[PDB]
Amino acid sequence: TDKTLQQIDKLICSWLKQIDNVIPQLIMEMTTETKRHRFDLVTNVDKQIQQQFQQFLATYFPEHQLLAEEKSNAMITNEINHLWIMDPIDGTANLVKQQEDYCIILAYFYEGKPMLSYVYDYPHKKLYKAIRGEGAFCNGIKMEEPPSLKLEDAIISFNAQVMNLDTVQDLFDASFSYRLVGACGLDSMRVAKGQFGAHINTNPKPWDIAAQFLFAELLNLKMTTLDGKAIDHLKGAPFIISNKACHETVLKILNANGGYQKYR
Amino acid sequence: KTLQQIDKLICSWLKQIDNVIPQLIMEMTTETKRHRFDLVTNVDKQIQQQFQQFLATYFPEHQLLAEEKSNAMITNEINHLWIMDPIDGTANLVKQQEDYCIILAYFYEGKPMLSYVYDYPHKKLYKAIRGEGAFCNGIKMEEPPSLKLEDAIISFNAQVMNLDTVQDLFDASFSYRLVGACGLDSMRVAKGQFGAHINTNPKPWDIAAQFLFAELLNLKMTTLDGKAIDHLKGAPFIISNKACHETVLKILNANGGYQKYR
Ligand SMILES: [Mg+2]
Ligand SMILES: [Mg+2]
Ligand SMILES: [Mg+2]
Ligand SMILES: [Mg+2]
Repeated sequence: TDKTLQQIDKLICSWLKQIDNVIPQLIMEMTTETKRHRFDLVTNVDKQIQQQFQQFLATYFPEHQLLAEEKSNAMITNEINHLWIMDPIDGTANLVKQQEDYCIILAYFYEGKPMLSYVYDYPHKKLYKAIRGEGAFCNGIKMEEPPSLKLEDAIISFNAQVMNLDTVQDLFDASFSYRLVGACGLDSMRVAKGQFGAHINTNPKPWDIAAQFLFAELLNLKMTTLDGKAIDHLKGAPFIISNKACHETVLKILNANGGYQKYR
Repeated sequence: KTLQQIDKLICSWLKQIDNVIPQLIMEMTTETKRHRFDLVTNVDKQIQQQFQQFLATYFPEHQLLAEEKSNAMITNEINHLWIMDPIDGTANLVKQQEDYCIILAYFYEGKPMLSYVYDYPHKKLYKAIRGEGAFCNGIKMEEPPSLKLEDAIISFNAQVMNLDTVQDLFDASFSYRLVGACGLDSMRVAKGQFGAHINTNPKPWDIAAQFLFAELLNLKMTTLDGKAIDHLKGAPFIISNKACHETVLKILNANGGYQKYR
């Protein structure tokens, strides 16, 4: 019967907050599998959260389609009216090794435009949300655009194991310091908060970055491919989320000297 | 008995500190010490002076070795010694207002007796009490499960080591993270979240609490040559799960070592 964004937001926040009741059990009985190789992990926590959201969607928004990490998405196209992108646990490695520093990522796109976004830092019970027209919130405290941050004054975050070492060194020298949380959504939220200058992921999936688009728009962040272009939310791309004042400097470092790949 | 009596007093000082810290941050002021990356705030200075007055008041004979103070004096052989990092992770305080802590450790005749790592932004107090155990907000911490390096996340500062040995560490461990406060990176080792934390040039206050936690939870805490660390002075150091300590040290010292060669 046609809902407002706030009615949809109310349903989602409510389903997210009631996953607090479900997760301690999943964790107590955690089981791990591998996908691409031995370190590419998936657990019963990832699988249950995803399938519960599937079931939520069947039951509230049955027209709506789901693009999500732990299933095939062959059926998802260019011309989808109502689309949810989900990472049921972003930072699975941190879930398994630490039970901390992981989140649930959700993002709703209406005829391809980001309308609702969610990053649930469950270990710390901090629900980041973005709502087109209302703004961005952490547990309902409203977020505002961070202070300008030049790279020399700012902490940066990226996976240093996946890049050419010279370019890792150049990023070290040009920033104030380096930090890594190890969940794309959480390291992104440190940028949104203004705690990090920038977060780079040179090969994310759609679900690792899906919520961040609307955060970047509402809080005046740069979120681009490492070529400085728009990212297709339906497909990967190498990406940066950054404060406005250090975006260009970071991209120029990444692309210098033949670029950031190990073989250049 | 006496450790619990002193412990109750530290715990309630640290409790009152929650009420002080918002005020200090309200009027936060920042300066640099050694260079542009070496920060000190009034949060650091005031937390320190207040512990100092606490000690003046209750334990006049006890000495204090603390970051924001000259520590000429101090010797050699002192009976009651406190080592204090008033804010460990000042860079995180200033840049992030998160992932910083207070480190306090009490040595009786040179032997660790009480130790505190207060993660003030999460209001989590890790404490250790000789004869009683280690605790997080009152719940007992247990020895963590064995972690071989290849199964362990490790934490260290990659910017102060040559990049060959950084790569060797990356290739040998499960993965790499950094919290960026010695106290908190160390607690993750104590909790079994990390296999090991390295700091290649810590001050005495950056690692002072950690001795007792390592002792009581069966961690290894040594110099990077595997020797005992003198708590009165820094040394390059590692705190480690007992099952990945040798492997880390071996990598760190292999191939002519971890220092920068350019
Ligand atoms: Mg995964
Ligand atoms: Mg995931
Ligand atoms: Mg300092
Ligand atoms: Mg300090």
